Amino acid sequence: MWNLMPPPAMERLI
Amino acid sequence: GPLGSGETVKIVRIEKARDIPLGATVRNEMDSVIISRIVKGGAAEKSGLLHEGDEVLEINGIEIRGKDVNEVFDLLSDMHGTLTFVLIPS
Ligand SMILES: CC(C)CC(C)(C)CC(C)(C)CC(C)(C)C
Ligand SMILES: [Cl-]
Ligand SMILES: [Cl-]
Ligand SMILES: [Cl-]
Ligand SMILES: [Cl-]
Ligand SMILES: [Cl-]
Ligand SMILES: [Cl-]
Ligand SMILES: [Cl-]
Ligand code: NA
Repeated sequence: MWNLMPPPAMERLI
Repeated sequence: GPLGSGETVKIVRIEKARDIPLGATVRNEMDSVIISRIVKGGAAEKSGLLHEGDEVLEINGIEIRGKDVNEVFDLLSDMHGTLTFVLIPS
């Protein structure tokens, strides 16, 4: 699983 | 629905202090900019008007859709006063 799953989206603080 | 971006927008006004983040985070889904998480006790939480999944189209006349969140981060760090967001609600 650790390889087909999409990675997390980058999150930024506003 | 499911196709197309729908028939509604939500406009919200939230007060931002100079050099203090509003207290919301954003991510990209391709061009779009989506509210992700909320800081406890911050201006966004207190307003009750910004929620996970809301898409930010514009803030104060600035087109936000299409920007990378790194760009949005820099822009918001230079803003203060009443911010008027145009959103597609989650
Ligand atoms: C609303 C007004 C009394 C404040 C101001 C916008 C004129 C000045 C400011 C101090 C809040 C702006 C800045 C942080 C950019 C210096
Ligand atoms: Cl950040
Ligand atoms: Cl679509
Ligand atoms: Cl709709
Ligand atoms: Cl609404
Ligand atoms: Cl201020
Ligand atoms: Cl301040
Ligand atoms: Cl604040
Ligand atoms: Na700044």
